[PDB]
Amino acid sequence: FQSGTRWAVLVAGSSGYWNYRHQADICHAYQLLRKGGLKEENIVVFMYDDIANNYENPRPGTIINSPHGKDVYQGVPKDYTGDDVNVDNLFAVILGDKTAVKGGSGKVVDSGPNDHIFIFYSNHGGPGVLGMPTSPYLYANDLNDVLKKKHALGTYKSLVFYLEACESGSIFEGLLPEGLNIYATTASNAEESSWGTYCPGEEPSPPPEYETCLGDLYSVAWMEDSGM
Amino acid sequence: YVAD
Amino acid sequence: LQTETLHQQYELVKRRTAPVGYSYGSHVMQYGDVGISKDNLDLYMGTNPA
Repeated sequence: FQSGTRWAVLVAGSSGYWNYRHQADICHAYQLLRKGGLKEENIVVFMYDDIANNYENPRPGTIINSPHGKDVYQGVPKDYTGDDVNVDNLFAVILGDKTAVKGGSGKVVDSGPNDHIFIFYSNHGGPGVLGMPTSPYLYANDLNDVLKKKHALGTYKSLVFYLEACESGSIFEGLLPEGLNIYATTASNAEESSWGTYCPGEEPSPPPEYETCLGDLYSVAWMEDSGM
Repeated sequence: YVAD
Repeated sequence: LQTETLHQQYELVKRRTAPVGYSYGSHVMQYGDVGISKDNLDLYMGTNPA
């Protein structure tokens, strides 16, 4: 049996009620990983945190990631929220460097060489770029550089990256080398959209008055699969 | 559907 | 009850996300060290004994 520690970094790259789904994706991922036995101290959550009590939310204080889903917001730690959701903090977290963090909980992936790491990002994207709710945006070269650095630190056995965004293939295609012990998958290729799901007017639809999608198809595809 |  | 690998989840996710009837959809990709995908999901996401 695996004797290493399992870590995760969960990142919603957007803000605003219309982007409900990205923070819902991340909260769902948090609950799933906790149910799997990952410890709270090893799961680092980035979310702007403007959804659960958004005035447009039909169910104040809750977030759901499927039409009949349970609340997934309760229990999610507020590691990096609001303007603490930024690239410098994300990189400090991935590299396990508490002294490079600015604002937020200070939780980082201070991992060892026999540990596993799971990173899940959900948001908006375009060719070569991922959204953040603060300046600057998360650029493909910068993200791949920080993964290379982490590999140079040697502080994991293997790392898995799941990525939800438009043109998300562009973030790794021809940029992520073999030999880093990193496996990544993306919702889309480098030239096409990725899609929300559980959207008004579509089947199945969110409850009345949500007027926003509850999740993203690639994201709920893996999370609902892991559940069953 | 909304795109990302 | 069965073991699931990263590769098996990738295939399942790819299938659900793919366009059908040439409407919407997207094409799930994989990158990096694909050999890793033989790993059991439990190595990354744990096990909910359920």
